[PDB]
Order: sequence, then C-alpha cells, then structure tokens
Amino acid sequence: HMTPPKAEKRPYPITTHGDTRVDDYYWLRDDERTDPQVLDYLQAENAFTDAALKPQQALRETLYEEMVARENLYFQSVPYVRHGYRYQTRFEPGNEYAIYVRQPQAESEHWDTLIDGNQRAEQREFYTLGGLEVSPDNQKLAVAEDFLSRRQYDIRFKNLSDDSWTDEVLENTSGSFEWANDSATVYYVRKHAKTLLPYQVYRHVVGTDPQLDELIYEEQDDTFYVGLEKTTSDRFILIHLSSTTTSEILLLDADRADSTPQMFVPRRKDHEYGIDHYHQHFYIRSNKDGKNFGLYQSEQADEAQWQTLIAPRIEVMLEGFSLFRDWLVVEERSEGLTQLRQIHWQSGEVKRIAFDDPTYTTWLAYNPEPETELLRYGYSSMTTPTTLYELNLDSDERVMLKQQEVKNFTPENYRSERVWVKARDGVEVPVSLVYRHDSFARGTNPLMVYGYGSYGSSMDPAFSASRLSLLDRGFVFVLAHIRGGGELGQLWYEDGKLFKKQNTFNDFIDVTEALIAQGYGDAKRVFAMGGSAGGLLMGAVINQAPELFNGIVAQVPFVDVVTTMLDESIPLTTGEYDEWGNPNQQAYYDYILQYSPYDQVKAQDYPHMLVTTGLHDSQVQYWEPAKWVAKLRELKTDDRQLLLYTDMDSGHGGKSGRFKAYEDIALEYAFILALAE
Repeated sequence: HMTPPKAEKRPYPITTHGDTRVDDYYWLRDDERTDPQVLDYLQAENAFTDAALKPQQALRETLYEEMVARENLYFQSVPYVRHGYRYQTRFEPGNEYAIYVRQPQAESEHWDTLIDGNQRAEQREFYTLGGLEVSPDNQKLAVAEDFLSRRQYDIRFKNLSDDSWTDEVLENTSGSFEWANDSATVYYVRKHAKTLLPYQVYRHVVGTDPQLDELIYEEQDDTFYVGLEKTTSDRFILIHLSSTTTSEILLLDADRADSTPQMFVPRRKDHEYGIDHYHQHFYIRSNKDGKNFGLYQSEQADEAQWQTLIAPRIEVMLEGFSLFRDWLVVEERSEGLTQLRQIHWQSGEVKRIAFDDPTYTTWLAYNPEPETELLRYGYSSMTTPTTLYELNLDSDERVMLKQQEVKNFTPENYRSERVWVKARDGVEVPVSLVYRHDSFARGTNPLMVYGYGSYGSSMDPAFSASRLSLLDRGFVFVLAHIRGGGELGQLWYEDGKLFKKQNTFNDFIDVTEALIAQGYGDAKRVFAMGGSAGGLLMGAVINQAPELFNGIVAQVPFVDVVTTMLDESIPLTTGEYDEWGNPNQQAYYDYILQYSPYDQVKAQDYPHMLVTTGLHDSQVQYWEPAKWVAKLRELKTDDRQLLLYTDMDSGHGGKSGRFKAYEDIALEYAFILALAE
C-alpha cells in the first residue's frame, strides 16, 4: 500500500585507484547533525516504520510484557570480600539505579551505603556509573561517573568516615584509575579533547586542585588504547598500551613516591602480551612464539629471560589466567569449547573443570583476592541460565553461589545441539542451536540464525531469557560460529579478516544451507540477525544469497565500508585498518569493495528487512544504514518490507536503558514473528 520515503539523489563521485564510484546519498552524512534535509529523511523513514508496523502493536505489548515477566525486579549481586570489607550491589523495583553497599567482613547485620545511583542521578538528565573503588586503607571511595552521556567520566572522591565529598573533579577521563598503596595518590587516564581516545596518564593527590596533577605518560600512536591495571601483588600499577595487534606495558612502583614508568618489553608489531606480578615473579601471556599464546614466568622485564610455563599449542587458544596461593588457573578454547584448567605451583598437578552440555560457555569470574583455594567461575548454556560457581581448587567441592532467575521457564522444555558444518572450502564450522521440544517437527520450524564474525569476538553459547519468546513460538535459534569470530582461536579470527573476510559471509551461508538440508527448519521461513560488524554480515549475505532468507534484522550495520575506510575523519577508521584493511592500497580497495554491502546493492529481489541506527550516538555513524536503505529502495526489484528505525533519543538510561532494550527487542521480534505467521 503505502509509498515509502524517497531520498533526493545527489550524485557524489569518489575516485580511488582510477575507479569512480557514484554515491547518490553521500549528503545523508552531516557530522554537525543539523542539516534539515537529512533529519527530514530520518524522520520520514521513522514515520513509515511506525505506519508499516502499527498492526503489530498488540504483539509488541504481549512480547514486552512476557519478556519483563521472566525477570526479577529484586536483584542482589553475590557478595565478595576485598581488603576486609564485603560488597553487594542492590536493585529495588521502583529504583532506576543500583545502590552499592558494604560492611566489615566480620559484620553480618548492618550494611553501609557506599553510593546510591538514584541520589547521584537526582536533578541530572543522564547517569552512568563507570566504576567504583575504595582505597587500600578503606577510608576513601573513588567513582567514575558520566552525567552527559558522552562516555567522558568525571572522577570524584568521597570521605567514607563522614560521607563528605572532596571538592575536586577529574574531568574527561576514560574512567580507568588505580590507587597507589598510600590511599592518597591516584593514577587516571585522560581522553584526547578532540578524538576522545584515551592518551595521557596523570597522577592526582586526592583533595587537591587537579591543575597540580603530574603528566606521567602520553601515548603518541592513537591506534594504542591506554588503560591502567594493578598487579595481584599490589606492587605495581601498569600502564597497558595496546592496538589490535601490538602491546606495551610500563610499570609504576605502587609503594614509593615520585614513581616514573619503567619499560617492560618495547612494542613490536604483532607481539601481543599482558602481565601480572605475584610471588616475586612476572606472569606473561604472550603470542611471541605462537598465535594461540603461551604463559611465561620471569624475574625481569627482559623477554630473553621469560621461562615457558605453557607453550603455545595449535589446538588450544590461551585466553586468560588467574593467580592463587597454590594454583594457576587458565581459561582456554579447544575444539569449539571454552575450558578452565588448574595447575599446582608445587606438584604440577593438572585438573580440568568437567561439564555435561553440548553448547555452553565457562569463564573466570571475579577473584579479587589471591590468598584462597576458592575459585569463582561462570557458566551458561543455551538451556541453563547463567550460574556463578565457587570451586575448592584442592578438594574439587563445587558450590553454586547464584543462578539467573527466569520466571515462567521449565528448562526441560528445550533441547540444544552442537552441529559441525563442512564449509565450501572443507573447513569445519561449529554451530550451536536450541529449540522447544514439544513444537519441533523436522523441516517445518522457522529458523533464526545469528552471527557476528569480526574482531575475534566469539558468539559463545549462553542462556537468553528474551530468546524464549522466539523458542515458545516454534523457532529454532542458531548461533553460527563463523570465521572472523574467536570460537576456534586466533587462526579462526585471522581466517575471517583482511584478505580472508569473505570467509565470514560464506560460512554464514554454508551453515544456513546445511541446517535447511539437514531438516532443522523450514526453507521458506529462515530469518537472520546481526548488529554492527554483524550488520556488515547481514548486508553482505543478502547481496550474495538474497533468496536464502525470508527476513533480516540488521542493527546499526557497518555497510558503507570502502567510503568509511577511505576517511580518517570518521571515528574507528584509523583503528580498523588491521580489521578490514586500508583501501588507500589498491589490493584492499578491490578486496573490500567486492563485499562492501552499500556498493554491492543490485537490482534484484531482497528479503524483508528491518534496519536500525541512532542519530545522537554511534559506533557505525547513522548515515551508513540510512544511505543503504535509500539505495535498496531505489534498486530492489521485490515488493517486500524494508524499514529504517532511527533512535532519536538524546541519550540512555540505567546502564543502557532496560525498558528501552526490551522495547527494541519486542519491536524486532514482532517484525520477525509477523513474517513467520
């Protein structure tokens, strides 16, 4: 019925390597965000989406209500102990924000409020708590807060003796800070006042005018993130410098006055390392000798003196480690599973943590004190809501500390499988899927296939409460563990980026085709979703295999890839040459252009699609999805649904916006369910 919005065409030629591309919608980019013609097109598309989805209002309400009905209003964190105090985080129904409390470890009865987010948010438009830490002497609270929504954190200090605040604010910080052992000095990271990248380390004396703060270090390469850490031993504060490929650490003596940074290992392209310090040794996770990382012990910085504890292995990715009195614990990936292993410092005894589930994830949880035999670790599966366990590393006694509460949920109603798909190049691609048993009939259920596939980020199999709204309406829900992700380690990542990026899209198509061929779902009712770099996935797969999918949800999608990667004025671009490549080089221009979804839109039939973006914030800038929809409307030959939904909100809510997050999920799921009917 209704005529969709038609963006004005303004042919804008871009010539690179002699190749002229004509962009009719280049003008939808307005960095100042005030062009009235640009806002008219976004608003027009919002009105069209509103109009087209109006019949789905009742379904959106039903979905919203059933999603919120699974969740407990009252949430209390698992208490932890640090420096002789016990800490809990509390959410009350009709409180917008968490309250952070504590008590002395030997106390049971009384809890003291550290910070009430509801009191801090009073008379403000926006509030996000970026982080919180009491000083070693238990007397001062440091907090990083954003009142403006720009992810620029103010750091302030509270005297816990009388609940008074000090007079100073540390402004435009990353929220990264560490206490010196004097409980009087803090190190913090300042963002660049233009690019907002973290780039300077300052030393501040609490109570004092920040004009007196000393500049400790400035990073000259803005592809390197600047973070601060504190070692398990408390002996060093670390300046942690890292790009996508390359690390460097500098050490600050946490005990002595006037510390200056001490080099650990000077940066070297493609050497990624991270350190800790404990038991008078440095512990180093490093890829110096293999892409899957090894763990080393050293007395000194000198890389030539690093002793091998765990050699890099082709079959096992080393992700991280924690240090305890008697045990090393590592988190690893092997054969498409996450795993924890513990190794005794003295006996060399190795233990593996056993589970029994085809599609689960396990990880090291928060372990702030090393002088303990108790390990806290997380678990989640497609069928088992997220759980925190405490394991005695000596006795193997495993105790549940907390389970995610899911109302109106019977876990035995659902089944999950791990499936391996031989891809078109013969590489085995893992898949994790879950469905409701009593509505499953082979070849008849709609599929929802979810992928990401960039940055070596893994779409680890884990429990989703909102997902039950699809499973309880007959959907088979699929995680496709495609190349460019991290599920099979660093080589799985490298075989899905740069001159291998097309493998991500091929793997998504190959998994989808296999699951249809094998009878997991209805060939006519296959749906897909991905966001950001997963939106690039959605955009490439519908250009390449438009007939495979009934309908698509592309969130904040990265689709204008060649044009964006040619322009260093766009945020992310300078830091993403080691992901997609640098199209200033003809080899990368050609390789990227081949999949760049905006460039490869053709006059062909597409699936139904809902596309989302945001005006006021961005990771992908709002214009890429708007230009993409404009071009799809111009060229596509089908009469299927194409909708753009642009978030106009001037900012966020409680840590993201929970009400809003469920409203967004309900709108997307109603769109998909209406197509599946």
